[PDB]
Amino acid sequence: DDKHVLSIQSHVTHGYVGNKAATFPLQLHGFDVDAINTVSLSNHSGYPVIKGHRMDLEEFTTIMEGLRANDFLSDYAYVLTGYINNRDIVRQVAATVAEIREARQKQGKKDAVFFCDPVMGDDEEVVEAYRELLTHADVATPNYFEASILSTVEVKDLASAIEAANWFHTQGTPTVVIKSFAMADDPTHLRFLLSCRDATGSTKRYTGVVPYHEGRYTGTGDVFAASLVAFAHSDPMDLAVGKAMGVLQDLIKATIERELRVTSYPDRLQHPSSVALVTPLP
Amino acid sequence: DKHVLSIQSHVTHGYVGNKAATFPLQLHGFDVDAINTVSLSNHSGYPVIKGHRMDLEEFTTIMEGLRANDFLSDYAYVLTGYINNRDIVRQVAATVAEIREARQKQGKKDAVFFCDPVMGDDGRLYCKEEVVEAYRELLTHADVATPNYFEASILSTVEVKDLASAIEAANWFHTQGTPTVVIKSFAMADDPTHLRFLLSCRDATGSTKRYTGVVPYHEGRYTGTGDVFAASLVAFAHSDPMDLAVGKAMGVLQDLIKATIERGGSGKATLSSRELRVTSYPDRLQHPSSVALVTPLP
Ligand SMILES: Nc1ncnc2c1ncn2[C@@H]1O[C@H](COP(=O)(O)OP(=O)(O)O)[C@@H](O)[C@H]1O
Ligand SMILES: Nc1ncnc2c1ncn2[C@@H]1O[C@H](COP(=O)(O)OP(=O)(O)O)[C@@H](O)[C@H]1O
Ligand SMILES: [Ca+2]
Ligand SMILES: [Ca+2]
Ligand SMILES: [Ca+2]
Ligand SMILES: [Ca+2]
Ligand SMILES: [Ca+2]
Ligand SMILES: [Ca+2]
Ligand SMILES: [Cl-]
Repeated sequence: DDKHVLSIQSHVTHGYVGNKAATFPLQLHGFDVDAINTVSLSNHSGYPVIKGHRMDLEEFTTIMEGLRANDFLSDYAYVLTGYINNRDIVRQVAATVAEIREARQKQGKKDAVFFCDPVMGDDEEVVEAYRELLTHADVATPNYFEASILSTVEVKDLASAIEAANWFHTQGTPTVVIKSFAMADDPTHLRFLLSCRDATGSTKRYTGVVPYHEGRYTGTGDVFAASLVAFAHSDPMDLAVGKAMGVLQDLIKATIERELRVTSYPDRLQHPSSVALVTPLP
Repeated sequence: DKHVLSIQSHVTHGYVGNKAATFPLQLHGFDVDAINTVSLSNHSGYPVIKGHRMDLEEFTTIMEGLRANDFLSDYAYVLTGYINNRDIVRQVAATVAEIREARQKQGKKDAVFFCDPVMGDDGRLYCKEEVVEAYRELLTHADVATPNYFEASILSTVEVKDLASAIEAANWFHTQGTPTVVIKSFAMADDPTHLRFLLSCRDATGSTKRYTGVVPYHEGRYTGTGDVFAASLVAFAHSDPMDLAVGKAMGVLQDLIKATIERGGSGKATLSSRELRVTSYPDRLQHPSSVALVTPLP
């Protein structure tokens, strides 16, 4: 079964970021999540003290040698990358995706879908390493900050979100979600953009909004991208984005009743009540 | 108080250790704080096994982060599995004692420490022989232990081959200072279609309550079965008496192994095919289609 994801993200012992945010949602949707933990930390960088291990290039290549030797690389219908924060591993991830595409092609499986979440910040070696890696991505899910530093466009509205996304397409990513940005002219909403470049050279663009909740939520992007992989498996990307927005709105609203209790409403991870309208742009 | 500190292996491919334990505990509504003792490509059954192993310094470094952030009083359960590093196995007793003091300081009930002495299977030790003695020393401080028949045999020095020898091995654990022991499976000479298990509970009077039951035997070597079993045991023992928790965990394992077979993971299939289908039936991890009888012995 091609519900098999290689997830190259952070591990934390306490709290829900990276593979701790992504794994439970995807497993609940029936995906096998094969995680490579780029770091193994006590907690996310919110808490006063962070301790633990950071993968180097040699550790990443050693793990790859085990996967390659046991003939697993053809298993990965999906590659999902998040937190890496290491120029040499970001570069090596491109080789890993190319090796997975090759192995799947030779076994006549459907081409892998590489979802690249370019995790860098919010609110240069690594920025440039993501500009190269994104030349081989199928889907990118930048926050507004990552989209701004990668494209060099300040994402502050729909016009500037479109310019940023056009940069991604020219770089070679066909499908972009800028997950949220604030609007001076609409203070109670966050807007998202789904941009799809065809092949024809043409772009289909889709937009919509979610309520802007007061406060700062950790792991939101991480749950979002994992949810997007789950829904986009069987739903067109526009409806996949709507469902994924619906899941985050359920989780944020539940917290309101900073850490997302990702494991607390399994029902809502699979079938949210919030589903965001995702409407084609003319 | 549905928070677990789980000290186990991480594998990228397949279902053993923390990956196998975390999904069921999450479905049962537990927060699983996982310390990954190793980060490997796959379990040891495969021809090639690659990745990183913690040393004592890496383990104490994580513990410092959990301490500094005041997380230790959160842990109502500690569950240890694959460690296979004498120094880290030795350090578990101090970790548990530190969690116990932190809980008392916050007016919380005592933690329950579940020690799965993960050392090997099928007559084969995974790593160095010095790990055996380290587990004898840690088990004195365990509330609950869940050896396979191989682990029960090398720890106690008794070949666990039947009910009589399982009971002798279990008595060794009680003498060592482990009050509650599950020897998860062993052979019945007179019944090759079932596996027998033992639950032994030492009080206090110094009296022992013993229970036994059987599960259907499936022809084939499955791995990760003990890991799902101990995760299920923690989950059900939170709100059931230990004997019923054992029967529910045995029922979880029966559904999970039948699902593995149904999806092609027969005796003769590849190691990859025989990997447990942990994500196939989430409902059956919480609510197994059967519950094994756990019946008192004389
Ligand atoms: N304050 C907020 N109010 C409402 N939804 C939010 C808020 N912050 C995040 N989200 C939701 O979470 C998703 C991902 O969060 P975002 O901040 O875009 O990414 P990241 O967490 O990677 O910085 C958004 O698409 C949106 O659905
Ligand atoms: N081949 C099998 N047939 C039936 N049940 C099995 C089989 N292998 C494992 N089990 C189930 O899995 C549980 C734990 O597996 P066991 O082999 O005893 O532990 P471990 O995985 O630690 O070696 C058993 O108690 C039993 O319920
Ligand atoms: Ca954000
Ligand atoms: Ca993010
Ligand atoms: Ca076994
Ligand atoms: Ca004791
Ligand atoms: Ca075991
Ligand atoms: Ca009960
Ligand atoms: Cl706008």
